[PDB]
Amino acid sequence: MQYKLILNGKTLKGETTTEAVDAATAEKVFKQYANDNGVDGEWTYDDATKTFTVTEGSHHHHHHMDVEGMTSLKVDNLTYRTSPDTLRRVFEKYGRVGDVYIPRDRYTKESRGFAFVRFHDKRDAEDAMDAMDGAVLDGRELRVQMARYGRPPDSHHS
Repeated sequence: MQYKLILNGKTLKGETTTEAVDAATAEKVFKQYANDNGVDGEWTYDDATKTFTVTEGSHHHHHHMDVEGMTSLKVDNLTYRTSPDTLRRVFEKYGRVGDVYIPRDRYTKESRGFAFVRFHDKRDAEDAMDAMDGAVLDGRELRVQMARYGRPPDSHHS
């Protein structure tokens, strides 16, 4: 039986198989592989796919002085060729983004170029706002700053 080991480790994330005569035999070889590489994840075996999953996220609970989340980011100098999916795809790399609001203003087709992106927590936004201030989505480095505005009035309707 060729068992698949799902390396969901902090060190690695890969897949491997061994021709094992038994699940107990397979898990040993997987344990060797995991232990040698340096992943100590929650051993969970799935019979359906015959896979051994070691889930190792490693977050702990010692680090947390955070307060408020759902921070919005402000991207400016934004190109009008930018689609909402575009920023969402980029920003989600820097942090856990929930949704993005790239306004589609047809009143000023060339005046204000801005968009908003809404992240999980400030922790996610910090990496994003700092990084993407100077990020090129196509032919423009976006002006990404932290937009901690309280209550979007949305009164920008011409």
